[PDB]
Amino acid sequence: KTRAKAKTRSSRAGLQFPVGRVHRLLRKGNYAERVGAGAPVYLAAVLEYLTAEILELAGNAARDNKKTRIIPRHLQLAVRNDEELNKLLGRVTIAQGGVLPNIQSVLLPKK
Amino acid sequence: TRAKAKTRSSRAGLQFPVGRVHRLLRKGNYAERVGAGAPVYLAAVLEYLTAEILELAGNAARDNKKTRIIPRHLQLAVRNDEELNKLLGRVTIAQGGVLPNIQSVLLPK
Amino acid sequence: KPHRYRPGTVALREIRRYQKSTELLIRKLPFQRLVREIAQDFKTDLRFQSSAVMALQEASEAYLVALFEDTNLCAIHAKRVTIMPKDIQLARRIRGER
Amino acid sequence: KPHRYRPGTVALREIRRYQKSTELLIRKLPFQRLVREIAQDFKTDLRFQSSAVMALQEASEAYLVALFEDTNLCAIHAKRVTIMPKDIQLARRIRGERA
Amino acid sequence: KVLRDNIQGITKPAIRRLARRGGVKRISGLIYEETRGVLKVFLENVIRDAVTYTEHAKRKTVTAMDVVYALKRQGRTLYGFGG
Amino acid sequence: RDNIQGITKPAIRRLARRGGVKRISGLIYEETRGVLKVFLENVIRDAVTYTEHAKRKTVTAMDVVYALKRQGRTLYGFGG
Amino acid sequence: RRKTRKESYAIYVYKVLKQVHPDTGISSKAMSIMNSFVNDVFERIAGEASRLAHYNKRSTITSREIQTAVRLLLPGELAKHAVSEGTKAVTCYTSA
Amino acid sequence: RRKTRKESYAIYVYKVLKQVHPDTGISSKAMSIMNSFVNDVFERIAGEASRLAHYNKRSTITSREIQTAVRLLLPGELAKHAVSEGTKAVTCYTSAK
Amino acid sequence: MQIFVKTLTGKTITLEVEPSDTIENVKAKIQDKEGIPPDQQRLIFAGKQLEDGRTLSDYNIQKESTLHLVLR
DNA sequence: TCGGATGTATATATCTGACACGTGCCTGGAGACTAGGGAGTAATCCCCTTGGCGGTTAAAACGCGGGGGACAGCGCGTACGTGCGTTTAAGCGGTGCTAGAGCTGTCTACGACCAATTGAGCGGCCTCGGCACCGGGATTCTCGA
DNA sequence: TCGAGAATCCCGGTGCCGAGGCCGCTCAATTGGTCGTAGACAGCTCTAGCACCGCTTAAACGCACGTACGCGCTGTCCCCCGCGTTTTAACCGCCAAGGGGATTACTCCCTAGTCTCCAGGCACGTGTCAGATATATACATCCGA
Repeated sequence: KTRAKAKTRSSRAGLQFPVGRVHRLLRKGNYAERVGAGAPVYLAAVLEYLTAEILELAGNAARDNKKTRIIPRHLQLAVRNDEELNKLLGRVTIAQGGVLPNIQSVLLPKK
Repeated sequence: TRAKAKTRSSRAGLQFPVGRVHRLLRKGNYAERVGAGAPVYLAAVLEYLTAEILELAGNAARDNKKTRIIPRHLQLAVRNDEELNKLLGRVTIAQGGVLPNIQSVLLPK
Repeated sequence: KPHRYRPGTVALREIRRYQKSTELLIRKLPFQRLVREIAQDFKTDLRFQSSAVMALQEASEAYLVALFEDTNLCAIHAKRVTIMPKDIQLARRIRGER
Repeated sequence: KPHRYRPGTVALREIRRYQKSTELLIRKLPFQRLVREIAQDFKTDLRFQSSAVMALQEASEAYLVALFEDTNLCAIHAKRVTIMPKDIQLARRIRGERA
Repeated sequence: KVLRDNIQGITKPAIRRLARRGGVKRISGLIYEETRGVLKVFLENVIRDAVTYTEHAKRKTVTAMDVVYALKRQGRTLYGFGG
Repeated sequence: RDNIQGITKPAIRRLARRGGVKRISGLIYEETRGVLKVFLENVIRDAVTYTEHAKRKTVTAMDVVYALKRQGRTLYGFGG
Repeated sequence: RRKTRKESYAIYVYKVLKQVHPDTGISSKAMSIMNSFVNDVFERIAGEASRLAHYNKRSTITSREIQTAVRLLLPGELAKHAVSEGTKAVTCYTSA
Repeated sequence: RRKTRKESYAIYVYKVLKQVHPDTGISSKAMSIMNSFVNDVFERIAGEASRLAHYNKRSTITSREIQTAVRLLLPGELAKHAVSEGTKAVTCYTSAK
Repeated sequence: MQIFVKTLTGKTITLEVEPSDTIENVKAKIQDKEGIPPDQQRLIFAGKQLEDGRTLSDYNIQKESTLHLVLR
């Protein structure tokens, strides 16, 4: 009767996001009567993938401007320049973001 | 012995089922517990809205010398009132149609 | 000698006539064939209920009518009577679609 | 003779300068006072957290910038360069906001 | 049976009738192709969503409820067909 | 209390310049002021309703985010 | 070999219609449209009430949540009249 | 002094960032924005899954509902990649014990 | 030098390697002392995937370094 | 500015298919009782909001010269509206047939719930390096001749 | 076409404050075990979706003709733009006071759950009349002399 050493559920799935916290939030969120044993793994994997994509693009954009930290402008530049992510966050405004540097062609000086 | 049963809608003086609304609230996965006053409020609000729309539609139909109500009358009643149009701004009604308006520029001289 | 109306009268007549009625405008069978051909690309050997086709036709007709109204407004804004493709493009761009 | 630029160059310079950066554009105190005056009607003796005022300012600025972009497109469509109130009205009507 | 070239079934007079109901008075000669493309895109999106919905239920027949749900999910809900 | 006049003409000019406008007519300012007033009234009404239901006396930053999210205008970075 | 039971709102809509206009009928499609309208509105109000209750760290929904959700959803005059009707109905039910 | 504990996805976001870019920092505002983004996506997916389960008169949320909701919300390429990642994670969790 | 390679099961093995030694030499020694085929060895040190064409000095893998191994 | 020709509105018979209504019944709602935790209320602490005063400095406000842009007017020719004869396939009415939606048993694997416990995650402190700021020079633009 | 002024960028030096990391500990995720039912699979029944064939006629198609509208071009007048001078209030720093938000403990009562009983809402079947068609006639409107 010796209990085995504890292993986090995220460790078995080879993930980084917490499986147990997601499971608790699903159970306490008033979504359904009962929750299966596989949904938290799927949700954690999806969230991790999306976070990794966003962070990679933002880091590339920050490295472009010779900076070692990420600020909201870098996140805005990363999001707005990818059509897929721009379509995802269509109706979301980011604080301290700014706009893309574009100008209409006709307004340019003649000659 | 036991006393005779009286429906809760009769006690509240309504025409919509209070018990059915209570059951739908309980089984709809909205909250852990449901109070005893929400169904009455919900039924009253729904009855008021239904009565308003039905009155407007009946008036519109009677303007067209008809005895029954068809979807065109409902569309005319909804689109010709401000607040009702605002409430249903993203809803399309089957067999409805449109409102008879023409831009003034296209009219002949 | 033959009686001919001036250009524009018949257009207004049809405008009034088709704004007074509520029946469908597109034919049924070609629309059903189009729907089946489009749906063939996602899963083969599919079957449809008639009410589904009717609902699709109603929604598409309403969408097209609203788009044409917006296009007419855009065309009128620029001192014109005739609608042109750039009006449709501008309306779609402003509405928030890609 | 004093050195003067032709009309239009400074406008493009201002466009580049203000669209490169990411600061706010409206003075804080007048906006806070306006928010307080507007909210006074709905309920008397209210109080505000500073972050709420900041959020309101950010949202308003974003909305105005987007509206101006759409208005500029509408103006350009009609073979012009200067925006006019009718352009704002047309953009608001098409967007579905104005009834 | 595999069916090809049904987009041309939307004849020019049908588009003209739709425009007349919309309030248009004069029509240019290049509108029809643009209208056909727009309609094709719209149908593609709605049909994709409905087919996904009917796939989840392990069925093989698309019902009206799937179309209603797919239309609602895009914020253009439809009344008069159940639900 | 004519505090709507605090939105000076140069501020509107700066906003338009960021938007991408090159020439501005002399009657834009009134329209801009009216539009901003309407938007602020709607948002503040919703936020005050939320605060009143919460049974408090000072509006928080959270109910502003909630009111904005209700109108399909989600905002990021303010404790959402 | 009979079918299963399908619940609906037809009887109550007919009762209200006969209360308002005593000499007017209604066809089937209009009844379906009204049924859809009732279901839609019920869903919106219930969802808003649930979110409001979750926001304030509560585990129940009472008349106050419904009243606030109604005030949030509907425009001005409709909100005022509906609030008055709901309050009157609740008071009349409690008194009996 | 008594302080209530607040939960956030800050540590996991930092772990992912250090996994992708070995040498790059992040400020507090960016962390708050990422926390809000994660919460928003979680809420959307969970609500879609709940509605989808309720449509088919069932009482359980399983991986199939999550997969269908993900395919419904995300566009094409993102949906494909997310589906692959979720399937791989679930298989790895099941095979091990 | 001596380096540490930690497997997926929580076991750390010691490799008597050199900075000039390629990652393929590390894989060969790991296979010799544990039986893990080089093609099934997935390696990270300092957040960099280890490539057989590169050496231990390329990844700045020095003595007493900690390396993570996956056999999936 | 009149008058002929065309399309639309108005009045009457008539026949059919959908609406309104009467039954049977069976499942869902109502009456009576218990028990147990969620929510209302009182008391306390201290943190954050509001208010006032001085300076200082950058931004707001006002006036003027002028050049480019909005707008009206004119001419042309070309694409689109209208009408007629010809060709095509949509629409309606039947008749067959079977794939698949829908309902009933059953039986087992999976999720909820509970007690002990122990390692992950959050609050507090600090320390030092990345980024902000100022001064200077090289560079890249624009406008008059 | 070419050169004289302004605005912008790259480089170097200096200083500050917040981001990355370490400790301590308390509450939530793990582990082991029991029990009840949600749903997966098999079987059967009946409907409605698919396919074919014939006929009728309304709608789509193609062609000819004329005209009105889209578009380029020119001239005028005036109204925003760039620049200089004067005025003001925003902003930063500091100092005081207190109201309302955030916890903590205690207690009554409001709701979930169970059993028993009966009546209201739904599926089914039927009659009859509101309105959709067909026919004829009166009236409003458009375009040429």
